[PDB]
Amino acid sequence: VCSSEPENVQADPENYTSLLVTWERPRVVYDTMIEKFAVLYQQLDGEDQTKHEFLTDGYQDLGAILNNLLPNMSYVLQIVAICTNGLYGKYSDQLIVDMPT
Amino acid sequence: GLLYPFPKDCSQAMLNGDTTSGLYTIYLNGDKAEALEVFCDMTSDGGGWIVFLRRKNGRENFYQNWKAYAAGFGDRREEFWLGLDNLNKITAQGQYELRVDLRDHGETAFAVYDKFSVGDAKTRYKLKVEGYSGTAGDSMAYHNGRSFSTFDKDTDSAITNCALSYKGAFWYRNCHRVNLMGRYGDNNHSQGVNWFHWKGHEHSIQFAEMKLRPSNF
Ligand SMILES: [Ca+2]
Repeated sequence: VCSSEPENVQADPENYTSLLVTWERPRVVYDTMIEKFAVLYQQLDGEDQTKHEFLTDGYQDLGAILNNLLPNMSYVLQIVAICTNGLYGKYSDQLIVDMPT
Repeated sequence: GLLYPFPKDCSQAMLNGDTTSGLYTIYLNGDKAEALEVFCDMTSDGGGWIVFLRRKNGRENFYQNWKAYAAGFGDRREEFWLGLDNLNKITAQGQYELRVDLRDHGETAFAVYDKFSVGDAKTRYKLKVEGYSGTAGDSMAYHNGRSFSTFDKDTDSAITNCALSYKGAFWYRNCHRVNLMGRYGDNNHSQGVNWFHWKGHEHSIQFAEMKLRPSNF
């Protein structure tokens, strides 16, 4: 439903505790239109398994900055489109990012 | 050239009796030392418009840097951009309204905004635009209050670089409902000559002009 997956997800630490993630628009949208994207991330090998969700403002700014991340910790993230009827599209492939110490 | 010997816009030029569209010399603040050759549209809704953007065939490059958009570029009888410094000086000499004329595959539409001004370089040419009427849909209200952005001077509200991503220059926010300096003929999402409330983000418009004249002319 909604759309195919966001493509070519990339992520680089910006500062000591932040991460800049970018992606490309899904190639296929099924019926409803894409309204925004969700950036879903969690610690990979840490004890705090809290699942975080950052929602973008609109559908054109294909990037997000995640703040308050821990140095010396790896994170896994996925991007997904959200359509005007609230349905989620296909999730991007997982991307593993390591924050430096 | 008798009522206004040094007409400060195309509306004063038209009052002098110049009723055919084409190139005319205006004089900012009525000053003979500040001459500027502009294209006047003398027919749209009575006429008297300074044209400051024209797209019609994709021959001119609009992916240009900050200095080019400040100074202007192109042949004013063809595709061109008048320049942000000029736009500031014109919109500061009085109260001006904006008109956008759009044409695509035999269909036409227009938008008029009762108030239009561009700030000076120190505001990074901040846009003020309000008071919509017309048939194209109110797509410029989204851009009200934004500074100008080029690929080499990102001032937009986006995490990314709108001008770099969407192959143009504009008063981008995050990113646009209007992209009339986008890439000609590019129907890829948000990359073309877009007016969202008329043709959306996946249809590049064949012809577009932005123009200005005094409010209540
Ligand atoms: Ca930006």
